[PDB]
Amino acid sequence: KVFGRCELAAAMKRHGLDNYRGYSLGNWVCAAKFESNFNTQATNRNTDGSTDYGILQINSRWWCNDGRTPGSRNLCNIPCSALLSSDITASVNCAKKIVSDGNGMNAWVAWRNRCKGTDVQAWIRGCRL
Ligand SMILES: [Cl-]
Ligand SMILES: [Cl-]
Ligand SMILES: [Cs+]
Ligand SMILES: [Cs+]
Ligand SMILES: [Cs+]
Ligand SMILES: [Cs+]
Ligand SMILES: [Cs+]
Ligand SMILES: [Cs+]
Ligand SMILES: [Cs+]
Repeated sequence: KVFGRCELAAAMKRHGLDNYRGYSLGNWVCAAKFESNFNTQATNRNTDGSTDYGILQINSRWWCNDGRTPGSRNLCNIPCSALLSSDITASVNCAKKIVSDGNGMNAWVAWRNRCKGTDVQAWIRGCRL
């Protein structure tokens, strides 16, 4: 599924991400924009053999099982395919664990490089939420 911006903002809010760990909704929407372009089906191979999955590009070394990532811990206890679903619940539940891992949203390099410090409220501007 390719979400619209406000549609994804609403779905994220519906799943408890607004201000989760202190990160406002616009931070999450911004991260999803630059990780996946709002496409739940996005997958991208990393240099190290792991793969990133879904709206928030969650990896298979630490967080989900894809069966092909040596050393996989599967800390979200889910198949990586579950992170490609139209229903963002699994991606949200796992993201909540990731952002609680110690470094906040810096876990997403694209958030650090493209969202952090910016006017992230712009991502929710105009949205009926
Ligand atoms: Cl915001
Ligand atoms: Cl933090
Ligand atoms: Cs909070
Ligand atoms: Cs990647
Ligand atoms: Cs990525
Ligand atoms: Cs990690
Ligand atoms: Cs596990
Ligand atoms: Cs940790
Ligand atoms: Cs960490």
